[PDB]
Parts: sequence; C-alpha cells; structure tokens
Amino acid sequence: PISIYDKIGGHEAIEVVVEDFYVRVLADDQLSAFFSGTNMSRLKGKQVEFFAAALGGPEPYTGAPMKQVHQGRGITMHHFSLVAGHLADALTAAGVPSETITEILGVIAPLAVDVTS
Amino acid sequence: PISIYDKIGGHEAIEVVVEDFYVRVLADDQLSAFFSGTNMSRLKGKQVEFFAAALGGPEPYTGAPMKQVHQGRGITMHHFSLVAGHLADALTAAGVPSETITEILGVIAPLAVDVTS
Ligand code: HEM
Ligand code: HEM
Repeated sequence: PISIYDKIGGHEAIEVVVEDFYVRVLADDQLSAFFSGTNMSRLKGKQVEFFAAALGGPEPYTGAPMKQVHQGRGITMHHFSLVAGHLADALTAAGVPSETITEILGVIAPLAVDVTS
Repeated sequence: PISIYDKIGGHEAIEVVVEDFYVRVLADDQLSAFFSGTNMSRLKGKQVEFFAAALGGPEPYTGAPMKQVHQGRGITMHHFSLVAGHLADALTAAGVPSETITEILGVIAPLAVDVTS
C-alpha cells in the first residue's frame, strides 16, 4: 500500500507534528520537570526519528528502547495519558484526518510502552 | 468491511482473551495489589464489554471512563506497559494472528489512556 508516513506528508509532516507536540508537552506543568536534565535538541531529533520510523518512513530510529529510556523517572499512567493526549492534539492541529490520527496513536502508543506483537 | 471483533471469533474469543489476560495480570506481583479492593467478577464482565465494544462488536460498554476508573491509584507508566504486555501475550496465547494483535493493541491502548481522536 502506502505508508502512514507517506499518507500524512512524509518527513516535513513529522517535523511539524513533533515541534507542536513538544510545545504542548513542555507547556504542561505536570510534565515539564521531567525534561529538566534533557538534551532537548537531541530529544526532538530522536522523536522525529521514532515517529518517522514507526509510521513506515525511510528514517532509521537511532535512539534507545522505550523501557530503558523512560524507566526510573517516576512517570505515571496519568503522565502517559497526558502525553498521548498532547500527541493527538498535535496531529489535530497539524490537520491530520481523524481516522489517521486514530491509526497513528494506535501505532505509537503500544510501541511507547514496549509492546511489539 | 468486517469488524476486528468478528475477525477474531466474536464474543467467545473476547471471553477467552480476557480470562487469560486476568490470569497474567493477577499473577504479576507488581500488579496484583491494585485489585485488592476490586469486585473481580464484575471487573472481568466490564473488561469483556470494553474489549468487545472497542473492537466493533454489538456489546455495549456499560462501565466507567478510563481516566475516572484508573486515577488516584498510583498506577505508573511501567504498570501500564506490564498490562499492555500481558494483553499482547494473552492474544498470542489465544492464537490471534500477529498483525491482528498489533491492530488490537492499537485500538485498545489509546482508549485505555482516554484518547479518542
Ligand atoms: C507516546 C508516548 C511516548 C513516546 C513515543 C516517547 C518517545 C521517546 C523517545 C523517542 C525518546 C528519546 C530516546 C533517546 O534519546 O534515545 C524519549 C525520551 C524521553 N521521554 Fe518519552 N516517549 C513517550 C512518553 C513519555 C512520557 C509519558 C514521559 C513523561 C514525562 C516522557 C519523558 C521522556 C523524557 C524525560 C525523555 C528524555 C530522557 C533524557 O534524554 O533526558 N516520555 N521518549
Ligand atoms: C490497556 C490497558 C487497560 C484497560 C483497557 C483497562 C480497562 C479497565 C476497565 C474496562 C475497567 C473496569 C471499569 C468499570 O468497572 O467501570 C478497569 C478497572 C480497573 N483497572 Fe484497568 N485498564 C487498563 C490498565 C490498567 C492498569 C495498567 C492497571 C494497573 C494495575 C489497572 C487497574 C485497574 C483496576 C485496579 C481496576 C478496578 C477498579 C475497581 O473496580 O476496584 N488497569 N480497567
């Protein structure tokens, strides 16, 4: 078929989504402190890689596995819900059709919690 | 098309998956304490409803929204990963083809964290 990545506009679309996503995440006073020690330019690059790779683009994901990145930080299920919500909101802002937003959340969310099955 | 629910065997298949899922969840010493105060027979019924409804079956979900059920329990992102993993494992045990397991996790996981977009 066509990849989800291609369907939404390829690399540029991923960049747009990720930038808007991080605005929403870092604006959230329940989340922002988690990123106090983070190399943010590197993180955003890695997130573009993760999204692009997961949605079927040619970009390699060169980052770490999700469990090993996220563990030991005190991130709650509530925090995950907030993040997932900000992602859905960024895809909406970007103009992604709603059924494709659902598809993307369905690809990304399980991967974010180390399910690949 | 056909619903995911129909594709996997309808109501009976949901019942099989849910029973095996709860064996895995309650066997997990990191999760089992969360259910100490729970009406378990009612919960399993509600989970069958949730899965069946979410996968396109005729069964109404009569339970509560995910945020309102799960909040204030100290459930972590790690706990969610464990649960999602047990779900994938139950679908594998049940013999669901792997691409359909991926589809199901993609439907269920975002709903579990109150994303509908
Ligand atoms: C859909 C959900 C999520 C996805 C896809 C995701 C993905 C990623 C990726 C790709 C990285 C970069 C990994 C690397 O550098 O190798 C990362 C880092 C990070 N994530 Fe997430 N993540 C998610 C949810 C969360 C949540 C809920 C939190 C809670 C605040 C969070 C906090 C972090 C932090 C703090 C880092 C950076 C660690 C550091 O370099 O200092 N993430 N995530
Ligand atoms: C895919 C992930 C999940 C789904 C789809 C899910 C779904 C549900 C549903 C449908 C109920 C019943 C709601 C009602 O009675 O109205 C429920 C209750 C519950 N869930 Fe989850 N859940 C998920 C993840 C988790 C996780 C990660 C925990 C951590 C232990 C958890 C703990 C509970 C508990 C303790 C209850 C019962 C509250 C009670 O009646 O005493 N769930 N969940």
